[PDB]
Amino acid sequence: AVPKRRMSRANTRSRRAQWKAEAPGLVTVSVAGQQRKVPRRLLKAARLGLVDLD
Amino acid sequence: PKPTKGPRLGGSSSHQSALLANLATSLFEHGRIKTTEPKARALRPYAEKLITHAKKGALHNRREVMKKIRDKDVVHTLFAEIGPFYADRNGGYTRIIKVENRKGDNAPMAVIELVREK
Amino acid sequence: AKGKRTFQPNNRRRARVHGFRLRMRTRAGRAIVANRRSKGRRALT
Amino acid sequence: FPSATAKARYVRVSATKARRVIDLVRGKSVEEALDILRWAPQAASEPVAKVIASAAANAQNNEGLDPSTLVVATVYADEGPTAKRIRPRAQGRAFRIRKRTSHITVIVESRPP
RNA sequence: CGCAGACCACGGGAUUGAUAGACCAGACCUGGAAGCCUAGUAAUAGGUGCAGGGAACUGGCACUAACCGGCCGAAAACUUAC
RNA sequence: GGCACGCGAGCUGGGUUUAGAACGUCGUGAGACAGUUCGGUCUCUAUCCGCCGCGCGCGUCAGAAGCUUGAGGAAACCUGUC
RNA sequence: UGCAUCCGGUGAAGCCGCCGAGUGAUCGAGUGGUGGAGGGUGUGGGAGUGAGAAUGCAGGCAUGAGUAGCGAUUAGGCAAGUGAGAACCUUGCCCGCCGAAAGACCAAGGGUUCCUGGGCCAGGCCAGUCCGCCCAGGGUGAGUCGGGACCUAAGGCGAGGCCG
RNA sequence: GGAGGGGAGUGAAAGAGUACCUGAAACCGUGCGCUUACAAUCCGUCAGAGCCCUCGACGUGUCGUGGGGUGAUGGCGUGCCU
Repeated sequence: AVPKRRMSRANTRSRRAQWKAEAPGLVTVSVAGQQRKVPRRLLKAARLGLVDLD
Repeated sequence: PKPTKGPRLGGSSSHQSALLANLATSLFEHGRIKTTEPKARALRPYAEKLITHAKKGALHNRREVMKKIRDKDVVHTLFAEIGPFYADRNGGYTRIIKVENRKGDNAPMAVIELVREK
Repeated sequence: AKGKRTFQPNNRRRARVHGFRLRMRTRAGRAIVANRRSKGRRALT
Repeated sequence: FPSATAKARYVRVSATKARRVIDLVRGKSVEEALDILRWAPQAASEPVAKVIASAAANAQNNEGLDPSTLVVATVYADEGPTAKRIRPRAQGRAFRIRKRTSHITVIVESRPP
């Protein structure tokens, strides 16, 4: 099937606003002294020195 | 152990079996490897049961391990150090650590390693 | 599966069917060459 | 408010994909925006983080502003020139492929704690 | 993590823990492992021995992983009657 | 019995309805026959309404949590022998 | 555009506004911004003189939509390295696939794609530090191999010639 | 890392930066004001509450020969061309 009509701007924008990214949550950690933010999923790996912090 | 509920890892059952054997060989050879998180999740019970075979290390258990491992140096190390090292630990010979995602395909990565505490 | 295409390159065939000497052999070919020269074509034949 | 700006032009990402990442760091402090972009699982986060870091460096260096008091005040992505390619298709038809770019503008400013 | 499930949602657990895996035992499926000994020229058979191997089911067991953690989220009053 | 004698962006292609070929009949002939016979490409990623399921947001005059009443709807309704 | 007048780097046209105007097409020698070299008015002369539609033409850009697809029937894994950056590049060890082939060598065709060094905007259906991509330099050695200088087939051209 | 940009300079001008005179529309953003999640809308028009901005007059907010933006709500209303 093909679109019979051109979308209006309102409908296009209302549907398009649902394509978005969520912000990952960050927790603090102490690696080599300096505090820095890290996802909680990687807390243990950061404490073991397995995640590269730039 | 428990088979996978969904589609197999490598794209077929035989590829998954070969993949598990190779990953277990690499883990016992190096002590820790890095791979995708589902691969390590599937690897844990497989490697742990191989270590269980090596713990009560007899000829029968040795042949049981060799019908999976296919690498003889790894078999020797598994039956000469790894087995004795875990003599008085009941299960939990490995641990899984989640690490940063891959860049090319955003694949979740994890590190599986043998415990060395005691 | 018969996937033979119309163009099958062969340089001697090209020269013997469209080459300069064949064009110059006949009056119509000479007229063709003269027309291509007058049009300014780089490759006359 | 004192402010500094930085612009990345002809970045080879489409504007919508950049906006998806930009919508995460609006009105946030520079350090927390940089952390968010460091841990965002999108490819557009690297260019945007580079623009924000460049703007913060501009603020600290040229205007001598305190980096700890910087805030991502204004940020948006526009459309750059788009290049036209062709993807051949079934039964002899050819389709158009667009290679879009974008310009990213960031304005940081010093705000009291 | 699940017998909940396209995603999401739903349900349970999160060290004050049996949630999943491992380990130990049972149930069940297969059907008598390897090695050794004996008999036979050999093919092969018998003993050791309801053996060995093993997923989902049941019970134990903190050995491994549930983490020195983040984000949300609570009250204008007035009128009349009692 | 109605609903495009319901229903091919749900399916078929046996019949009818292209191009090949043959029989009878008609035409000098090319051909023809609401006569027969054999063979013969059924395309599409669902925009909107509709419908089947599942979420997110806000509302229900503070913020929450258990257990519920039901206006209103849907399902089911068959029958025999001894 | 003839003629006559007036404005203009102390800022023309064009464009975007504000504030107004005419019965209409429209107007603003009213104004602000932008801009940077030519315009206005009167009266005559001449038109490639007015678009909303021809399944019109060219350029630019939407909608579908961040959707379909990312090209077979073999399958990848790990460690180390390089590097700003690695699922894809390098090295090693495994695993798998072809094996009258998915191995090796010619002809036709292609034309520098070959090697060394360098590069990483374009291209590669992702990325790329890699490449049949880009840049520079280098590389093809024959009495005997395949051809000519040897010979003819079909066929072509054809001195004179015959026919027209 | 580069690309790119920010200062600094050249220039009468960088709202002239070898993507370069002027820089319109479609199309895509960001910020501010008003509005919008009980509602059947050829999307306008006529009345019109509320909110916001602005020009005058008088006090402190309150009208006026006012002006603009948005518009809850009511009435009417079957796109253009051929």
